[PDB]
Parts: sequence; C-alpha cells; structure tokens
Amino acid sequence: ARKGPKRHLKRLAAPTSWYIERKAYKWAVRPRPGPHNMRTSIPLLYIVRDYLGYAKTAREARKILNEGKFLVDGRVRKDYKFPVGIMDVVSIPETGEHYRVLPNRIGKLILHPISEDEAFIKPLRIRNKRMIKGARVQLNFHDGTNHIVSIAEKDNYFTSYTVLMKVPEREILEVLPFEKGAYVFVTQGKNVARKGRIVEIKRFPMGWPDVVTIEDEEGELFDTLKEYAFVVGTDKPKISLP
Amino acid sequence: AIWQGRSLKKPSGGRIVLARKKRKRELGREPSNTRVAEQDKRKIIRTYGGNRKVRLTAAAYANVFDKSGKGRKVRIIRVIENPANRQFARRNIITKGAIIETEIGKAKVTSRPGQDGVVNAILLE
Amino acid sequence: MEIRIKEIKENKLIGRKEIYFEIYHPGEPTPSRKDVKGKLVAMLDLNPETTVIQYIRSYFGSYISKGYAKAYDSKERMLYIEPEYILIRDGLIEK
Amino acid sequence: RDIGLRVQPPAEKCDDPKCPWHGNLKIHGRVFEGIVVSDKPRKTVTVERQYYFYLNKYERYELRRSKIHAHNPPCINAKVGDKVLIAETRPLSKTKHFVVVAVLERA
Amino acid sequence: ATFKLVISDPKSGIAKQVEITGAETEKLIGKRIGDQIPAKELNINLNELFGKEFPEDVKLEIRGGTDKDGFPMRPDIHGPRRVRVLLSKGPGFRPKEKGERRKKTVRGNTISPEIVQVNVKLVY
RNA sequence: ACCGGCGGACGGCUCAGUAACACGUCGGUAACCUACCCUCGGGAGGGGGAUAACCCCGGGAAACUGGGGCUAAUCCCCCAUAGGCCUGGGGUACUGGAAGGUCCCCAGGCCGAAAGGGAGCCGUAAGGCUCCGCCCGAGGAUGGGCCGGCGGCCGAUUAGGUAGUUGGUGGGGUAACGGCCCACCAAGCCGAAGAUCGGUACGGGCCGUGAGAGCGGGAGCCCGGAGAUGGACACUGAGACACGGGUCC
Ligand SMILES: [Zn+2]
Repeated sequence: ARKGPKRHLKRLAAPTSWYIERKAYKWAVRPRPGPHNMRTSIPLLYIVRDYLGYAKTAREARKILNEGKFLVDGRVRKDYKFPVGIMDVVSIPETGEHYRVLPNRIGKLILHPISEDEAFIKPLRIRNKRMIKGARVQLNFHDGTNHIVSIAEKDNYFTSYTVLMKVPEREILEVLPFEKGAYVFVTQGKNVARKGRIVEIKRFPMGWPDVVTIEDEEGELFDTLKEYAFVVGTDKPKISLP
Repeated sequence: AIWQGRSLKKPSGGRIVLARKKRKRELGREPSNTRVAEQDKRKIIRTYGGNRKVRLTAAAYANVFDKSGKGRKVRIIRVIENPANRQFARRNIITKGAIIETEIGKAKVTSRPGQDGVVNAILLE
Repeated sequence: MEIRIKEIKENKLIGRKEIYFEIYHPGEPTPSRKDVKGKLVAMLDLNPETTVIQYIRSYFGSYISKGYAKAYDSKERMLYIEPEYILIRDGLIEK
Repeated sequence: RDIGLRVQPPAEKCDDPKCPWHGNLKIHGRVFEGIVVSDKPRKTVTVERQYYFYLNKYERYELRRSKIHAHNPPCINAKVGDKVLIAETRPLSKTKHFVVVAVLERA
Repeated sequence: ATFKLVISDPKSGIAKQVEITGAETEKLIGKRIGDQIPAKELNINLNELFGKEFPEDVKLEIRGGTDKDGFPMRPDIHGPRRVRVLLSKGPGFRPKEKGERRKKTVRGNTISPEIVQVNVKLVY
C-alpha cells in the first residue's frame, strides 16, 4: 500500500528524546532532513514554542522564525522543521541568550545556558575521513558538516578526534585527539550525560564496534562505545558540560 | 514485462503463492544483442531513480589494449567464439566474454556493451 | 472583586508583556471582560488600546478565577500578531 | 593475511574469485561453527549446527538443528564430517549465503 | 454529401466559411491532408469574400477536417476509416496533464463523404 | 483565465488474499536508489524554436475537438567547457576488522549542465548591498529496496515431493547480489526432528480470565504488510505499474 516517502508523524510515534506531550494532540512535526539524525535532534518549532515559551501557537512561532530572531550556530534559521542536535548552539541576540543543546541522564535533549565567549565555539567529532578530487582530505563530522584540508595536514586529523570550530566563519581553532586521559562526554546509550577521562580502548574481530573505558570524577570505571565517547578537552572540559 | 522478483518454488520443492502484485522496481528489460555492423548504434535508457544507461545495439569499433597499457581504436570483423551461448558466435553477438577478430588480431572483450555503450578488449598473446 | 497579579513576563521577540492574574470574588458572579480589563488597566497603567484578555476561567467550587492578558507595545503589532476572533471577543474590532 | 577473523589462512592458494582469502569476496556478519553433512554439489557444502531450545511451559530443552549451505573454496576442500567455520557474505546463489573460511577439525 | 469549407488566409489571419452542396464535394473527395489544388475548380471567387485581389495562381491546401460525429482527422492515419487509437499528442487529443494517454476516435487523412467540415489554407 | 513550477505516491478506509523473510528481534548491503533539507569545494560562456492566452472561422446532442495568424518565460532544443561511466598500464596517499572502494599519473572511448533568472534598497550613469533562486562534485540526513540467524498454528482416514528443480562455468538484465533469466556441465535439493498437500488465519505491541503455571482472543489505538468490482498491462515522475489519473478483457 505504501508508494513513497512518508510526510506525517504521529505524536505517539515521536522520538523518545523529545520533551513532548504524546497524547495532547495527534500530529507532530516531521523533522526535515538536516545535520543530525532523528533520535539526536528536535525541530526548531518545539524549541521556540514548548521549550522556551516565546510563542503559544505555531503561527506566531513561524512569524518569529521568519523575522529572523533565532540563530542556530551562527546562521539564522527560518525553517520551523530545521533539526537542532547535540552540541548545537542556539542564540537569541535580541534577548542575549545562548544555549547548548545536550542530552541529560535519561537521554532527553535539554538546553544548557552558556556565555557569549562560549557561544562562538562548536565542537565537532570527526565521523569519517576521505579523499576528494585534487588530492585533498575531506573530514565529515558528527552533524554531517564537511571540511576540506590539504594533503600536508593529513596526519593532524583522525577519526574520533574533535575539532573546535568557530561559527559561522567555519574556522578551526584547535584539535583535541582521542587518547588516554582525554576528557570525554557520553552522548548516547545507557551512560548518557556521563563524563570522565579515557582509560583503555578495546577492539574486537569482525565489524563489532570498539569499546572505551572511562573513569569519572568519582573514580568509577564504566564502559561505552568509542563512537559514543565525545572528546571535549585534553585534561579538563573546554566547554561547560553540566 | 520481464519480472525479476522472487522464485515461485521453494528449495524443498513446494509451491509459493504470491501475496502481492508485481512491483515496478522488480522489472528488467530485453537483452541487447550487440551485433557486429558497419555503424555503431546506441540508445539512452532512463532507469530507476532518474539515472541513465547507454545501450549499444550495433558495434563497429573496439578499443583494444595491449600489455603495456597502449590502446588502439580498430574495427571488429567477426565474433570468433562466445562461451556464453552456442549461437552468439554464429550470430555475431558481442558480450563481455566474447572473443573477436580485429585489424590487429584476436581480442577478448572485457566490458559489458549492453551496460557501457562501448566495446573494450585486450589483445590475446 | 480583588485582582492579584501572580506573574508578569516580558516577551521581546513579540513586543508584549504577558500577565497571569487571579480574581478573588466570593459570593459574586464571574467578572465581565470589560470590568476586568478596566481594573487591570487602572492598576498597571497599561494602554487600553493595546491590551487584550485571552481568557478568564472559573473553576468548580472556587471563589478565585484565573485570568490571562497580553499588553502589546504597538497597536499595529497587536493587530498583526493577535487573531481576529480574540480581538472581536475583546471588542477591539467592530467586526 | 587477516580478513577480520582470528584464524589461520589456508596453506595453499586458489584462483577462485569467490574465495575470501585469495579472491574478492568480502565477509561481514555472523560467524558460525558446524559439521559438514553433505558435499556432493560442486563448491557447495551443507553445514549443520545443533542447539538446545528451552520450552517454557514444560521447563525443558528440546534439541534443534540448523542447516546452512555454504560456498566451498578450492583452497579449503571441506569434506563430509569435518568441523567447519562459516561466515556470512553477499548472496552467491538461491540458497547459498555463507562461505567456508577454515576447517577446525578433519574427520 | 455536403461540405463546409473553412478557408484561412495565412497572410491576414482571417477565415471564411463556404457551403458546397453536391458537385465540388465530389472533386474534393479522395484527396489527403497536404494535397494542393487550385481554387478555380471549386466554383468560388475568393475576391469579394475577403475583399482582396488574390493572384491568379491561388491554391487551396487541405489542412484538416471533422466528420458528422465531430471527430477530427489525423494526418498520420491512412485511409478514410474511423478507428480508436491511444493518443498522447497531436490532433484530436488535448493532454491536460504531464504524460497521460487517452484513447480517442479520429478519422483518416483522406476526405470521405462522412466528413462535414474541411479546413483549408490559401497558398500563393 | 492561461502557460510554467511543486504537490497530488503522504494522509483517509478495509482485512479480501497471504503459513510467506508477511511479521517480531538481532545483525549485514565491502551488492543498491533517493526530489524536498544541511555542509564544504567549483560554475552560471555562446545561440537558436515553437506554442498556450488573445483574434478569425468553426464541427458535434453531448463527451470532446479541427484550421490559420501573432507572442513570453525559471518552457523546450543546440554548441563549448566543466563533469559522469567502462576498460588497459603504473604509485600506494585514505577510511575500514578486512578493499572488486576512494585518491594520484598515462592511454582508448561513449555519455554529457545551468535560470546570473526574480524582487527590494541605493546609486546621474557605471556599479554596489540584501532576500528568494539555477547547475556539477564529495559527503550526510530523510523514505525505501534486497539479504541472513533465531521465534510464533492444526490435520498421517495426506508418505513421498522437486525437473530451472539443487549446484557450478560463462553471460544478459536490474539501481543493486541472486536460476531473476539464458547457453553449457553434473545429479543434486527437501523429508517421520512432519517434506508435499489440504484447512484456517493479516503478524506484533497487546486484550480477557486464573493465586500462579496456563488457557483463549488478537476489529477500534500505534508500528509493519496487503487491496481499491475480479484480473492483466503500461505513460509521467526521485518515488506508482497509482482509491477520488490511463488501456483491454
Ligand atoms: Zn582460497
């Protein structure tokens, strides 16, 4: 009976990472394709209306968005279906507000207030590295963003590393490597929102993912996925992560 | 149409009853019996997802490559032997595994003319 | 009829202020929209032409009624943002 | 050469393009151990794996067997009764979707 | 067999309608679409009709027509026969969609006694 | 009102068919397609051509529909360059658990782009700024396609079933791997641990009952699958062989 892509999304079938009343209404905003995945993002309409309360109805929320009063990273977004994901910076210059989108201990997305000096920095985890035409190295980040560097700097970047990029100018500030003693922040799984330092890395045969052991601030050792470990510093977190 | 879906018989030997109509995405197309001729003939086919395929129906030239990487464009005379089918050699039908005779000698095809639109071959030593 | 302003919030994206208040009035009917707006304007020095009462709600067996109001900076902004039906209900539009 | 498994490569070599060690075939997915019960078809063996299934209501186990057809590379001439290791791969025929990668024990 | 001749002047964009009863209808019968004949054997003057001074070598070219049942004539259909053809473009079909095809009834190129209206163009 | 663009393949309804990779779950696609959206790196050079609307004349009971003239585009077509696809010979810079993958250097070829368009504010002009836009490459994201292991129903007053069937060697076709199909070579494959055949039935989350073990149901809500009087076919489109588009019986 299905003949093509879906365009709707019932509230009961909404992702579990949203702070949404699943039974108040029947329909939910189907997220447009964008930077992050479905499970690590929420449409900008929900952030504008439910999370912050700046609007009561979708009509006035759309009017606010069209007036260009909301900024994601450093660029103004007018699409109410635009996804906002992990490590994103939401800026409202008219009120001077800056938030970092982060998961909480039960995997739900929340906005953590930050300062103006921190609002210009967005960490990006290198999801993949490849080559393009002309012998140039292309880096693909956790939010689907891409960067291009010369072959000379091919040894300065590797997968699972973190790049601190200044937005919206898209300039690399520094690179945090993935190694022992590096501060990390777990973004998915059972140990969401937990932070600590790398202890050991275990690799397995076949296509099974690598596992990383992290020691938290209390001395407890817990395991998680290497792709779930997000480097945020060398010895201390370079961004506010509470 | 040329349905390329699931088989109608189980590996044990039982019969399978279709629970749905044939889908457009599971349909193939007629074979392109690329014949040796005097002028090349090719057509463009719009495929799944709006992609493009070049179908070569008549072939008159071939790109024959040697062991040193040198390639020459020559003319096809006849299909000496086609291991794919016992009638292709006598009907002068070029496939991927065919062996052809050109101005420089015997060549073995290495491309798929029905999917490529060109004929490429390697010299036989 | 005593009005207690429980909360005032300043919306700057939409140039308005949102006022949540309560009306204590035992042994009296639910106050009219005109009277509520008049008292609220007299108390908070708001502009009568840019204030709108979203709702006044009464509850079961209660002497207090909840009320929500919005005061906009400009009449043009209020017309642009607010729906037509609420303006008609509050009497700001002759329609 | 290592192809993602902690097993020794075959001693000899072959020209089969479907051999994961000396060809272009790629292994990805499940890895199973079994006993060869049939090897009559060319480059094809039948692998049998035995496991116990727990019946809740009767609180008892019942024996079940799994039969899988796998490709037999010329380097690894697995015979009937051999303890064999198979790995998942892309479809090779109507019923073959695994490939023999090593012979643990010779019958 | 009577005909309604729609004569169109390409150099002015005007058209005129004339009725043919029982003599020149025979003369017109049997010709296909695209056949040119002089206007002088059709028993018509063409001068006072258009208020013009057409040259002596004026001709009528049959461009189309419709029959009794209001069906058009397709130039690509041979013979004076009425058939049903799955059409996607051309005379007798208006697509109205992107790529839809509908089966319609059209007449052949040759003129038949069943034809009612014949559309022709003046050629100098 | 017309041309043109997008949507109309989602939503809404039903449980007919289906004992099957249909469904549930865990894994693969290193064997595949993807319009709308996000990021980075590049481009927008030169030409041609119809026609809708409108005017004249109409045909037909209607449904529908003919001829001529005159026009524009983000409409269509052509050239060039970028670029894609195949094959042959070399270097190993990259991701990966592992390269029929990516990248770089030669060679033979085929295919082969665009709308510097629109609006606003300035500026004497030239020119400048903002917004919405067009094409190519590399990635994502979104919706799918295909594949595997495991699980879930009764009848032996149904015991043999299969012959493109099971496997291979070479190809064709497909967006993709595959007896999906073809040519050739062998006799394989399933089965008393219930084959084949017949009966019934959309599968699951769940619902009813019972102290529990268990037994029974699985219409309403959600996810997945099918169907549009019974069938079979195709056009356009990224997506259909399409409930309110098309053809035949
Ligand atoms: Zn081998």
